[PDB]
Amino acid sequence: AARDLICAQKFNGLTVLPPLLTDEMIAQYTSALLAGTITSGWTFGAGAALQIPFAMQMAYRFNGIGVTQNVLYENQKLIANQFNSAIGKIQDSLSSTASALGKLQDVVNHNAQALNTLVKQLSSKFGAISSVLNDILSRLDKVEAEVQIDRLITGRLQSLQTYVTQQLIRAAEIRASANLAATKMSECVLGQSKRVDF
Amino acid sequence: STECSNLLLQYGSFCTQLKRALTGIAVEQDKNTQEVFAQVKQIYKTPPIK
Amino acid sequence: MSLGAENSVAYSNNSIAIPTNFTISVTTEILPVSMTKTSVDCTMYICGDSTECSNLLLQYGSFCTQLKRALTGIAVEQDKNTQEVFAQVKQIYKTPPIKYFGGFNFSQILPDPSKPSKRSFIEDLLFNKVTLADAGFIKQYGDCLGDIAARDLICAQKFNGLTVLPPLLTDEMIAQYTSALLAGTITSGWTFGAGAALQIPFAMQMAYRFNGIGVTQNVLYENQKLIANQFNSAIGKIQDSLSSTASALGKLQDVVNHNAQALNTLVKQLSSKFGAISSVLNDILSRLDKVEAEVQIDRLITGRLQSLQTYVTQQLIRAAEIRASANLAATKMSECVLGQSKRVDF
Amino acid sequence: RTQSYTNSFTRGVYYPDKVFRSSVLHSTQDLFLPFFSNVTWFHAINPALPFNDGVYFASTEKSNIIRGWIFGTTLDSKTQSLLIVNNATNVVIKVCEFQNCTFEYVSQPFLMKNLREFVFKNIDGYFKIYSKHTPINLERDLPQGFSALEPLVDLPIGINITRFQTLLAAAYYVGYLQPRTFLLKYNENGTITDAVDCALDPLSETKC
Amino acid sequence: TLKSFTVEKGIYQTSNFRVQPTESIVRFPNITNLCPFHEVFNATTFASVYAWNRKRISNCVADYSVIYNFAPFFAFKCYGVSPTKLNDLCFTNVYADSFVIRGNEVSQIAPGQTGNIADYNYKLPDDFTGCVIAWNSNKLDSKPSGNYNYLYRLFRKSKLKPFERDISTEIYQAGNRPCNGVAGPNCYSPLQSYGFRPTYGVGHQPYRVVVLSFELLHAPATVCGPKKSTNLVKNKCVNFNFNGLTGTGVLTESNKKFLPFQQFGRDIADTTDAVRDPQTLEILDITPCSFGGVSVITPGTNTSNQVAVLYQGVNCTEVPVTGSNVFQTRAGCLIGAEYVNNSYECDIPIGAGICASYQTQSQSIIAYT
Ligand SMILES: *[C@@H]1O[C@H](CO)[C@@H](O[C@@H]2O[C@H](CO)[C@@H](O)[C@H](O)[C@H]2NC(C)=O)[C@H](O)[C@H]1NC(C)=O
Ligand SMILES: *[C@@H]1O[C@H](CO)[C@@H](O[C@@H]2O[C@H](CO)[C@@H](O)[C@H](O)[C@H]2NC(C)=O)[C@H](O)[C@H]1NC(C)=O
Ligand SMILES: *[C@@H]1O[C@H](CO)[C@@H](O)[C@H](O)[C@H]1NC(C)=O
Ligand SMILES: *[C@@H]1O[C@H](CO)[C@@H](O)[C@H](O)[C@H]1NC(C)=O
Ligand SMILES: *[C@@H]1O[C@H](CO)[C@@H](O)[C@H](O)[C@H]1NC(C)=O
Ligand SMILES: *[C@@H]1O[C@H](CO)[C@@H](O)[C@H](O)[C@H]1NC(C)=O
Ligand SMILES: *[C@@H]1O[C@H](CO)[C@@H](O)[C@H](O)[C@H]1NC(C)=O
Ligand SMILES: *[C@@H]1O[C@H](CO)[C@@H](O)[C@H](O)[C@H]1NC(C)=O
Ligand SMILES: *[C@@H]1O[C@H](CO)[C@@H](O)[C@H](O)[C@H]1NC(C)=O
Repeated sequence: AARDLICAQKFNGLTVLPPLLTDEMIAQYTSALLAGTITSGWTFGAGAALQIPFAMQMAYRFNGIGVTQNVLYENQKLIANQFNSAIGKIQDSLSSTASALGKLQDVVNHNAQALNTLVKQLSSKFGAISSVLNDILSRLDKVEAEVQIDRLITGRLQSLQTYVTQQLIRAAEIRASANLAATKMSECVLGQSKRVDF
Repeated sequence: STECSNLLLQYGSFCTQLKRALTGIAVEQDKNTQEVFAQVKQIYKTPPIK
Repeated sequence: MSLGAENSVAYSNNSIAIPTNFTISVTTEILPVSMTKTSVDCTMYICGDSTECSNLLLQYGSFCTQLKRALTGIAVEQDKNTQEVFAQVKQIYKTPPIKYFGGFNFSQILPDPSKPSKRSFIEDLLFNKVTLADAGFIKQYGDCLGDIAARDLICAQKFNGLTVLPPLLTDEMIAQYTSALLAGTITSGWTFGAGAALQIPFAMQMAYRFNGIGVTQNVLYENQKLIANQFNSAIGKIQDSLSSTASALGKLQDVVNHNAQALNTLVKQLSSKFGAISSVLNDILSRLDKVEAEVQIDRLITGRLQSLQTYVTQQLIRAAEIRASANLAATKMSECVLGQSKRVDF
Repeated sequence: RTQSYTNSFTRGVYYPDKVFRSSVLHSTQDLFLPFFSNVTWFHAINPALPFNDGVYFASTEKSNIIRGWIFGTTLDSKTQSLLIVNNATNVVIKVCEFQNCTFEYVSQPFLMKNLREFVFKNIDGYFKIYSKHTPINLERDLPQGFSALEPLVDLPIGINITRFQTLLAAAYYVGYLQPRTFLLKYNENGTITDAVDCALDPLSETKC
Repeated sequence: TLKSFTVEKGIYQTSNFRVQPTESIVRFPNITNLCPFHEVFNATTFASVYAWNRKRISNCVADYSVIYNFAPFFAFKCYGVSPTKLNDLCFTNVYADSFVIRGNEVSQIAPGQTGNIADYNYKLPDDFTGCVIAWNSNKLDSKPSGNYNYLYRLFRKSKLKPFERDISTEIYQAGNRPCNGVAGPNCYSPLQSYGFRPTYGVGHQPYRVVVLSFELLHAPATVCGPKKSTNLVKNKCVNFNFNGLTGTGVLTESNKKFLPFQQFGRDIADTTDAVRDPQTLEILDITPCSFGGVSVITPGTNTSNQVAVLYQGVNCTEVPVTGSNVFQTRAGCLIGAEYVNNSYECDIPIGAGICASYQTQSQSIIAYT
């Protein structure tokens, strides 16, 4: 008996298409990038992957940022302990605090709310005598029924145009964020960045 | 509703360009996901030593 | 679908892999910069020489003033995008008549004075591979005045009040900017983007680039002929790819086709009744008396105004997208061409 | 009268209106004939044939056995009947509404290895006749190609027709018309050269 | 246009120029016959609504404005056209249907209604165009003993199609027993007779209804009203009236291969591209008259009051809708600014490589590359 909002969204003609890439394939791409950036340095982003020990790769990163590599090679255990403690700290922070993923939560909530408003818009009269179309067809004659039908069509068409325009603007914003994320994946993960606060 | 469809046919080609815009958005989202994640040419694997 | 070929790099704590040879790869990156500039006449589009329709349209306020202002802003923004992308050099440098650059062969990317337009081989292939229409540029009303049975779509687009403006910078001026940038880069390196151009031999400039990427210059100086041969073969491979494949310029093809489809839809929206009894304004004014005719003309005016507002909104969104792409192209020009970039996959 | 069944092979389109269009793809919903339909072949060496919203008629007999047609609900009396009997000396479209005459009409042009492709339509009391002659080689079955039909005669009858009968050794193809949407291609000279049936297969649905 | 008193330096598109029509031409077929509306609106009696007569009218000079002098009716109730605009445009064929009903059912003569007359006697289509005339006839078709000459059908198996009759009189099968031509239980006659009396109320009085059904211009025009023709003119921007089709344009010869059954030629956006002349069988083209856009190029109003005019998209051997300077550009052409063989920075952009500026060395507006 409990009718969900998704049931009314499907029954009123608003469906949702699944993405082409599933979460298993996204996780496989992420695992491939992690395995490359752990076992091969940055060279996989500039041709074939060339294997290298991780201590020497940290030495190359230290020499890139401007610290002589003896500082790394004399403090390897301390640097490993600090990295492990930072990984455990960010794991515990994601375990405890739930207010960090608000951007993705807003991405979900906007596309839920727009479809909810589009379904809720169907219950309006728009200056006609009844919001139900079959009530007007059952009650009135042809010409006056066509007048009320024309009012309802104009109102629902304006609502659909407003929804499409809002979706286009949100698509532009999401595309800009995805371009920034692609640039960050190209420059942070596949190499070493000299840009401040990037 | 056949009568509503018959009065909807006289309003032009609004719904065709609405469908075109929604299809463009749906293609663009998967293009964004592809161009963010699929940047490595091969699939690497960590050796069993850890 | 397949994500790619599976690999497993042999990693140990005392093994390394070091390259012993190299390859020189030339790749092609295509970015849109500007699109078609349009102007729309409201009275000609909606009414078309009808005083009753004009008097009914005058009661709707100032929709068309802000529509014309938005289209004028887009048309100015296209020229601003083209100027920002290309006009980055202060003096028009030209190549010296000697054409030796240490074995490197730039004869087939530099312009030649034989053609009436100073456009190179690859520039002519790119200008021919994109099926850019004439778009009503050279006196479209004079072209449409002829007694030809093949009625063009541009004829109806012009007759319905939709005009396509020509750009401020012509293709000859764009090619002159491209030639100046190419000659400055070849003859002076990165020094022409940070002041006056300082001449330097091209082998030593390539040694500076090798020292920038982290390879000692004796590697170039002991492999100069091999590197020149690889570069020439790569440029020939680019010409063969651009001669054979025609699907590489899909971005510019989409830039043309979206404007063509938008103008075609705006023309085809004039044949709809919009709830009235006829789609012909003179037929309505001839069949009906004043009050009922005013009712039908008001319905047609509302429908055509909705179509025009939809076209202007989609043009604004596409103009924002094209402006973002033009800013990316300008940044890519200023970083890749005028200098050397350490940014990975940039 | 022996009855065989054969295939239409994308034949029997017509100009839907008396306007001119050049190099424009145009979509029309009208009483058309579906492509690759089950057209019915009759050989006469005889009940009343059913009528259902227009009939397509084809024949190959050049010595004019098929003279005219008789329409109506019943055969002779007790209802409203039609009589479009024609002969070969002068071409007459003499129409009788005796069953008490209420509609008479006579006019010349109805008839001019030949296909006389006719289409008869009855919409809202208006009776429309489409006619086109076509040369043929290999006269068995039906040819492959496109040959549009043109408007000939309109009449204001204002009855029902639910049965029709040809007036007579002879062989003729009878096809049935349905309300259908077509996508017609106008040429540079205004000639219908190609058409797509919008509800035939998903490829033609994608084309439409 | 800018709604201000001070205009800064730049280019502004202002309005649209358009060449005006000079004369007007009206083309009508040469018809001299007068079809008799008089014999339709003057009769000794009208037929019953189950057996309504239908008169087809063509080849006429249809004078509608005299119709008010034949019958005493209030409203000339039209559904598709205007009652006062019938003398200008013209049709293909006219149909006149005359019958007599009672005053309760005169509202039923309308497109798309359900009742007794509109279901079983006289059904009008949903896309009906034409006019309906109704007038009282209590002094002509009413008798004190009872006028029973008018009958109507109230029993049928199915509803009537638009514009059709059913005059067959067979006994209605209202149950399961066969009637066999004998009335009685569950077997009623389909025709019931009117019982008109002069002492009834105003709603039961007999009314005479004449319906004029019109056909739109898709065929060659056979009936057209009293409008005088005008001699044909060509190669000038003229207002044309072709068989009620009013437009503004210039006429030329057309090499289009029109079929003999085709009268009009259509565009993509539903515009009459070509027309066949009604008097002589000739095909003519329609081209819209010359138009474009006008842009004003000016410096600031604090500097000078001199402007230049750019006409967009037109060749300018045809300027008429200082004044001695005309320079041909790609974006139209320029009037009021002189072209020099120099090169400076772009002050005011115009078009494909051409800019304009204000110069001192007398001060004037110059156009350069
Ligand atoms: C590095 O690669 C280049 C080209 O990939 C090699 O040059 C080739 O050498 C062979 C034999 O010496 C010739 O047959 C080819 O024609 C050369 N190719 C070109 C394009 O010139 C070069 O030998 C390689 N270097 C090393 C040390 O192996
Ligand atoms: C530099 O490049 C040009 C252009 O590719 C080369 O000219 C070609 O030479 C081959 C062999 O002689 C001819 O078959 C082609 O027809 C030429 N093309 C053109 C456009 O001239 C040139 O050989 C190259 N090398 C130099 C100048 O040393
Ligand atoms: C180095 O690698 C070998 C082989 O996997 C392993 O046995 C050894 O323990 C590694 N060295 C250290 C310090 O873990
Ligand atoms: C037409 O229908 C008959 C029905 O028996 C069938 O046998 C015949 O194959 C059909 N013709 C076709 C599908 O071409
Ligand atoms: C013709 O008359 C028959 C009576 O048997 C009826 O069923 C049919 O509906 C009538 N035709 C139309 C088009 O209504
Ligand atoms: C149109 O007709 C002309 C002559 O009647 C002919 O030359 C031309 O080829 C035709 N166009 C076609 C068949 O597309
Ligand atoms: C009408 O005019 C045409 C052309 O002048 C002429 O051929 C025709 O005979 C005229 N009709 C009448 C009835 O005079
Ligand atoms: C109606 O027309 C007839 C035609 O002969 C005429 O005799 C009669 O007088 C007319 N009726 C009136 C009231 O004038
Ligand atoms: C149109 O303009 C061009 C360019 O000035 C000119 O050569 C041509 O003669 C013009 N056409 C006319 C005047 O018909």
